[PDB]
Amino acid sequence: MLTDPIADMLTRIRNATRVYKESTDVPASRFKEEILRILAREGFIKGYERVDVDGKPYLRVYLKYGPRRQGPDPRPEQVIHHIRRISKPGRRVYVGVKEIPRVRRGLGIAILSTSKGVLTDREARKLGVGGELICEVW
Amino acid sequence: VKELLEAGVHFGHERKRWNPKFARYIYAERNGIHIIDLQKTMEELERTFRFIEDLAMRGGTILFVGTKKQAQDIVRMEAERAGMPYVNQRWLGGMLTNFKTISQRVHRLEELEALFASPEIEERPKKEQVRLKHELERLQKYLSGFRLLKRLPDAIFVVDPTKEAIAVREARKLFIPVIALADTDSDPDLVDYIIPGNDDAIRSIQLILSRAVDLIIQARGGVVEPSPSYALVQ
Amino acid sequence: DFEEKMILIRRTARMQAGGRRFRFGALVVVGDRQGRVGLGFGKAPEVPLAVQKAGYYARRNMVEVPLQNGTIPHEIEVEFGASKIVLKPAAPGTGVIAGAVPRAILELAGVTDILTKELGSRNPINIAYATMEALRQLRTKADVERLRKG
RNA sequence: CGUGUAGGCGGCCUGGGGCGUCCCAUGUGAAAGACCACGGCUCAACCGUGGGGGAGCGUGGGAUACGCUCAGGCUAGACG
RNA sequence: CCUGGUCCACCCGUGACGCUGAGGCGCGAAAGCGUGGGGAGCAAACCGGAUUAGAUACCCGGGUAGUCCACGCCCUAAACGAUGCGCGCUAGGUCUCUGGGUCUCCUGGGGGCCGAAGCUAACGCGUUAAGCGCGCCGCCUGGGGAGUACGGCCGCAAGGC
Ligand SMILES: [Mg+2]
Ligand SMILES: [Mg+2]
Ligand SMILES: [Mg+2]
Ligand SMILES: [Mg+2]
Ligand SMILES: [Mg+2]
Ligand SMILES: [Mg+2]
Ligand SMILES: [Mg+2]
Ligand SMILES: [Mg+2]
Ligand SMILES: [Mg+2]
Ligand SMILES: [Mg+2]
Ligand SMILES: [Mg+2]
Ligand SMILES: [Mg+2]
Ligand SMILES: [Mg+2]
Ligand SMILES: [Mg+2]
Ligand SMILES: [Mg+2]
Ligand SMILES: [Mg+2]
Ligand SMILES: [Mg+2]
Ligand SMILES: [Mg+2]
Ligand SMILES: [Mg+2]
Ligand SMILES: [Mg+2]
Ligand SMILES: [Mg+2]
Ligand SMILES: [Mg+2]
Ligand SMILES: [Mg+2]
Ligand SMILES: [Mg+2]
Ligand SMILES: [Mg+2]
Ligand SMILES: [Mg+2]
Ligand SMILES: [Mg+2]
Ligand SMILES: [Mg+2]
Ligand SMILES: [Mg+2]
Ligand SMILES: [Mg+2]
Ligand SMILES: [Mg+2]
Ligand SMILES: [Mg+2]
Ligand SMILES: [Mg+2]
Ligand SMILES: [Mg+2]
Ligand SMILES: [Mg+2]
Ligand SMILES: [Mg+2]
Ligand SMILES: [Mg+2]
Ligand SMILES: [Mg+2]
Ligand SMILES: [Mg+2]
Ligand SMILES: [Mg+2]
Ligand SMILES: [Mg+2]
Ligand SMILES: [Mg+2]
Repeated sequence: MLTDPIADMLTRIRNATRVYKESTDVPASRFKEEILRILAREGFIKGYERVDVDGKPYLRVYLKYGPRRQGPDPRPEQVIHHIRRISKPGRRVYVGVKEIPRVRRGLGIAILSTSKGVLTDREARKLGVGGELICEVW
Repeated sequence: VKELLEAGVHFGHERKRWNPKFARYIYAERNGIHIIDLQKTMEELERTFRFIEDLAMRGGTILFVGTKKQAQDIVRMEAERAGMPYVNQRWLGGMLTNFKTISQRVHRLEELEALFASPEIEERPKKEQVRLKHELERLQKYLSGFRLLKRLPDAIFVVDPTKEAIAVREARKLFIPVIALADTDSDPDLVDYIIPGNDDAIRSIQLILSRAVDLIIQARGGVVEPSPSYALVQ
Repeated sequence: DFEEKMILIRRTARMQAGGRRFRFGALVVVGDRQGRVGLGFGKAPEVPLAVQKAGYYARRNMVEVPLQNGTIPHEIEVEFGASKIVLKPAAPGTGVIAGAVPRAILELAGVTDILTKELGSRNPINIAYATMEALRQLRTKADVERLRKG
């Protein structure tokens, strides 16, 4: 019945990607799109858009992959080699402004929910705030 | 000129024993068989020959291979009729990948090709006269098209890839542009320049292989008539 | 020709009527020291032969270690079979803190400062191939966004 | 192996409260020790002086994405 | 005859009423036990006969409790897929049981084989996951000592936890 919808979205994404798919449709969720917007506003996916599978509103999420490769396993590298939820329903993960993560020595990101919106490992830091460490991509 | 030819009788092949990857190249399933989408075929043919042409004009050798009977003979033709090496018999293992060592035999070929015409034939017992002569029959039986250039190919063209995927592999580990005419019973991905279309009916094979060699020559000078295609072609 | 320092050498054995027959495995590393390292494991009837082959096989298998200031571009954990391994870049003038293996490989890698640790099985061979895939998976801020162009 | 109590966890949308959570300010956090300088005994060991950091907890002001909660609605879960 | 669960179709109703589940309660092969009944065949034990150095066995001839039924106990197991339950996501091919349709086909439920990606120490697994994920329970922490001892709880006992 889906306990944590968000962790799912990531997984749906983490799977569709691992096979190289055009787009994936994660179920409608304002807060979800946020992690999406951010996910794109940071250039991890071509983008997304609302749809409806018979009164069932989902969200097309277009995946971005790399260039074809030379040699065996000519499988194109991916934009997202790793996404994993942090704060889980079975163990909420909160962090203070000084506690925010440093994802992949800076190359990475760390979406998170804050009292004043949904920011990232830099944004939130710049805003100098804190909140539920939603997760981390890179 | 193109379309018509193909639309003629050179598309749609293997049925219900496909590969989902190759789902991007296919129009529908008529009475069972998978009817490949020629519309797209064409597009691919382009990029492919583009490459061929962008190579046939820069002094580059190509290696053709086809170890299947319903496509042997022809491949033997189009190759000699272009000076491009090729493989019609048993594609030895480790050719490209163990060239230096396979070559060793090519050298053994001439080793005999020379002792063939010589006064040393006056002697030598019947034991060897048969041994060597035979040792050559086969020797000559496999390298008839794998000699020409004592240097790896800059690429390789092929009929049914999966049928000879082993060659393909070798090619891929050594980084060597892979081009080939594959049908629905094969996986694109590991194929660089994909010519989607029937791999068994010599009808399609001849055509796609034909206009290929010509194109190889159009970039060399000497445009002529086609090669011996019919002799028992249905 | 590079540095060419061999990780480990051993004497495996096989059984057969009358007795056991031997062979030798040599694992070698070959790096220039500018970002090129190769890992070749050579096996053959005799130490020397083994050694050499390791080198040969090695050169034939190398990788562009994207160094930076003398250390790695970022932190990385790589599980390879039973073995696992961590790689953390340390500020200049730190040291190459790792076990015999990741070192020998990372020394020639060109890195001069890097923090490490072998996890799970400490088997050479495997940690070896483990280290490789580690490096072979590194990124720079460039080739990073170089991917997120759009 | 099953049924199920406590407990743990919980779909989508709109609004009120603001306990969790987060920010600011202020009190507190003895000295000694720990870290940074600088000096005192020939050096050091000891020692002096100044600086810098301390989770936690109280009070005052504020934020509301997420968990909580109350309230109104929905039909993809569940039941008929 | 009485009765449980489960599957499909129709978009009709409720409107998050859900998942899990310490303890608890129930069920729980065979063997075994209690009261009463039944008893052909088979058959621990037992007695003969062979075999053998011996043969408290394997083979042969006999043979009781038991195996059966009613009611009540015992509650273990290679109680095994040796794989906790629930939900979501990730190529296909093949044959097979069962349901529906403007029925060479499409679509739903279950059981097998082969296998994408991926996982694995390997064997193998692979939309019936051992893949990628979340919730909750159970449990593990070198071998022998020992599933033994003691204590407690249960049982008529054998014993069990
Ligand atoms: Mg022998
Ligand atoms: Mg690079
Ligand atoms: Mg492995
Ligand atoms: Mg592991
Ligand atoms: Mg160990
Ligand atoms: Mg239950
Ligand atoms: Mg509850
Ligand atoms: Mg509060
Ligand atoms: Mg707090
Ligand atoms: Mg203070
Ligand atoms: Mg103090
Ligand atoms: Mg002094
Ligand atoms: Mg002081
Ligand atoms: Mg503070
Ligand atoms: Mg409600
Ligand atoms: Mg019924
Ligand atoms: Mg309704
Ligand atoms: Mg209503
Ligand atoms: Mg029983
Ligand atoms: Mg019984
Ligand atoms: Mg008894
Ligand atoms: Mg009897
Ligand atoms: Mg008997
Ligand atoms: Mg006797
Ligand atoms: Mg005896
Ligand atoms: Mg009974
Ligand atoms: Mg009972
Ligand atoms: Mg047992
Ligand atoms: Mg079983
Ligand atoms: Mg099925
Ligand atoms: Mg069955
Ligand atoms: Mg595989
Ligand atoms: Mg399998
Ligand atoms: Mg599915
Ligand atoms: Mg299947
Ligand atoms: Mg497992
Ligand atoms: Mg359970
Ligand atoms: Mg012990
Ligand atoms: Mg012990
Ligand atoms: Mg006791
Ligand atoms: Mg008693
Ligand atoms: Mg009794």
